[PDB]
Amino acid sequence: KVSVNDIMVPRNEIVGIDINDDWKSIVRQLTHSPHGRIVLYRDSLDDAISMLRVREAYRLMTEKKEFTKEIMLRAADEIYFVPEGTPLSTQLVKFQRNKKKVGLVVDEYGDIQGLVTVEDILEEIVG
Ligand SMILES: Nc1ncnc2c1ncn2[C@@H]1O[C@H](COP(=O)(O)O)[C@@H](O)[C@H]1O
Repeated sequence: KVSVNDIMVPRNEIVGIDINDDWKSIVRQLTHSPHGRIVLYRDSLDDAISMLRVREAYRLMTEKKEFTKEIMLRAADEIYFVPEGTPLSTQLVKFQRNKKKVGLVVDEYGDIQGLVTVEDILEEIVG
Protein backbone atom coordinates (compact mmCIF):
# COMPACT_ATOMS: atom_id res chain seq x y z
CA LYS A 1 0.00 0.00 0.00
CA VAL A 2 1.12 3.64 -0.44
CA SER A 3 2.71 5.00 2.76
CA VAL A 4 3.78 8.21 4.43
CA ASN A 5 7.32 7.47 3.16
CA ASP A 6 6.18 7.98 -0.42
CA ILE A 7 4.96 11.58 -0.02
CA MET A 8 6.93 13.18 2.82
CA VAL A 9 9.40 15.98 1.98
CA PRO A 10 12.83 14.37 2.49
CA ARG A 11 14.77 15.32 5.63
CA ASN A 12 17.43 17.24 3.61
CA GLU A 13 14.71 19.49 2.18
CA ILE A 14 13.08 20.45 5.46
CA VAL A 15 13.20 24.23 5.96
CA GLY A 16 13.94 25.10 9.56
CA ILE A 17 16.16 27.36 11.62
CA ASP A 18 19.09 26.62 13.82
CA ILE A 19 18.23 28.55 16.93
CA ASN A 20 22.01 28.69 17.52
CA ASP A 21 22.50 31.40 14.84
CA ASP A 22 23.02 35.00 15.92
CA TRP A 23 19.72 36.73 16.31
CA LYS A 24 19.86 38.94 13.21
CA SER A 25 20.51 35.75 11.24
CA ILE A 26 17.50 33.99 12.79
CA VAL A 27 15.12 36.84 12.02
CA ARG A 28 16.47 37.14 8.49
CA GLN A 29 15.67 33.41 7.99
CA LEU A 30 12.26 33.72 9.59
CA THR A 31 11.19 36.64 7.39
CA HIS A 32 12.49 34.74 4.30
CA SER A 33 10.64 31.51 5.16
CA PRO A 34 9.34 29.89 1.95
CA HIS A 35 6.62 28.05 3.95
CA GLY A 36 3.84 28.53 6.52
CA ARG A 37 5.40 26.38 9.25
CA ILE A 38 9.13 25.81 9.92
CA VAL A 39 11.19 23.71 12.29
CA LEU A 40 13.08 25.28 15.18
CA TYR A 41 16.09 23.21 16.18
CA ARG A 42 19.42 23.44 17.95
CA ASP A 43 22.38 22.49 15.68
CA SER A 44 20.65 19.96 13.48
CA LEU A 45 17.56 17.83 12.97
CA ASP A 46 19.01 15.57 15.63
CA ASP A 47 17.56 18.11 17.97
CA ALA A 48 14.25 19.39 16.59
CA ILE A 49 12.52 21.52 19.20
CA SER A 50 9.24 22.93 17.88
CA MET A 51 7.17 23.80 14.84
CA LEU A 52 6.67 27.54 14.36
CA ARG A 53 3.80 29.05 12.45
CA VAL A 54 5.57 31.74 10.49
CA ARG A 55 2.41 33.91 10.11
CA GLU A 56 2.16 33.94 13.88
CA ALA A 57 5.77 35.05 14.30
CA TYR A 58 5.35 37.82 11.74
CA ARG A 59 2.26 38.91 13.59
CA LEU A 60 4.18 39.08 16.88
CA MET A 61 7.05 40.91 15.19
CA THR A 62 4.70 43.73 14.12
CA GLU A 63 3.64 44.45 17.73
CA LYS A 64 4.79 47.15 20.18
CA LYS A 65 7.12 44.97 22.35
CA GLU A 66 10.56 44.02 20.95
CA PHE A 67 10.34 40.59 19.31
CA THR A 68 12.69 38.20 21.13
CA LYS A 69 14.08 34.65 20.92
CA GLU A 70 12.14 33.82 24.06
CA ILE A 71 8.93 35.17 22.49
CA MET A 72 9.63 33.24 19.26
CA LEU A 73 10.18 29.92 21.05
CA ARG A 74 7.07 30.19 23.22
CA ALA A 75 5.07 30.95 20.06
CA ALA A 76 6.12 27.68 18.39
CA ASP A 77 4.10 24.47 18.89
CA GLU A 78 5.44 21.12 19.88
CA ILE A 79 6.27 18.97 16.91
CA TYR A 80 3.77 16.27 15.93
CA PHE A 81 5.64 13.00 15.27
CA VAL A 82 4.54 10.32 12.79
CA PRO A 83 6.20 6.88 12.69
CA GLU A 84 8.06 5.90 9.52
CA GLY A 85 5.91 3.94 7.07
CA THR A 86 2.57 4.86 8.56
CA PRO A 87 0.10 4.25 5.70
CA LEU A 88 -1.62 7.26 4.15
CA SER A 89 -4.98 5.75 5.06
CA THR A 90 -4.19 5.51 8.78
CA GLN A 91 -2.50 8.93 8.92
CA LEU A 92 -5.56 10.57 7.31
CA VAL A 93 -7.53 9.58 10.41
CA LYS A 94 -4.88 10.47 13.03
CA PHE A 95 -4.74 13.93 11.32
CA GLN A 96 -8.53 14.33 11.20
CA ARG A 97 -8.69 13.47 14.92
CA ASN A 98 -5.45 15.52 15.35
CA LYS A 99 -6.74 18.66 13.54
CA LYS A 100 -2.90 19.14 13.35
CA LYS A 101 -1.72 19.90 9.81
CA VAL A 102 1.98 19.01 9.75
CA GLY A 103 4.09 16.18 11.08
CA LEU A 104 7.69 15.15 11.23
CA VAL A 105 8.23 11.59 10.05
CA VAL A 106 10.38 9.71 12.47
CA ASP A 107 12.37 6.51 12.83
CA GLU A 108 12.15 4.04 15.65
CA TYR A 109 15.49 5.54 16.61
CA GLY A 110 13.96 8.99 16.79
CA ASP A 111 15.52 9.84 13.47
CA ILE A 112 13.63 12.37 11.36
CA GLN A 113 13.08 11.07 7.81
CA GLY A 114 10.88 13.84 6.43
CA LEU A 115 7.97 16.23 6.61
CA VAL A 116 4.34 15.32 5.81
CA THR A 117 1.12 17.35 5.64
CA VAL A 118 -2.60 16.63 5.35
CA GLU A 119 -2.72 18.76 2.21
CA ASP A 120 -0.11 16.27 0.94
CA ILE A 121 -1.95 13.11 2.00
CA LEU A 122 -5.35 14.10 0.54
CA GLU A 123 -3.95 15.33 -2.76
CA GLU A 124 -2.19 12.03 -3.11
CA ILE A 125 -5.18 9.87 -2.24
CA VAL A 126 -7.37 11.72 -4.79
CA GLY A 127 -4.62 12.48 -7.34
N1 LIG B 1 9.04 23.67 6.77
C1 LIG B 1 8.97 23.02 5.59
N2 LIG B 1 10.06 22.48 4.98
C2 LIG B 1 9.98 21.83 3.80
N3 LIG B 1 8.82 21.65 3.13
C3 LIG B 1 7.64 22.15 3.61
C4 LIG B 1 7.68 22.87 4.90
N4 LIG B 1 6.42 23.24 5.16
C5 LIG B 1 5.64 22.81 4.15
N5 LIG B 1 6.36 22.16 3.22
C6 LIG B 1 5.76 21.57 2.00
O1 LIG B 1 5.24 22.54 1.08
C7 LIG B 1 3.82 22.44 0.96
C8 LIG B 1 3.17 23.82 0.90
O2 LIG B 1 3.01 24.38 2.21
P1 LIG B 1 3.16 25.97 2.50
O3 LIG B 1 4.32 26.41 1.62
O4 LIG B 1 3.40 26.06 3.99
O5 LIG B 1 1.80 26.48 2.10
C9 LIG B 1 3.35 21.58 2.15
O6 LIG B 1 2.23 20.73 1.85
C10 LIG B 1 4.57 20.76 2.49
O7 LIG B 1 4.56 19.52 1.80
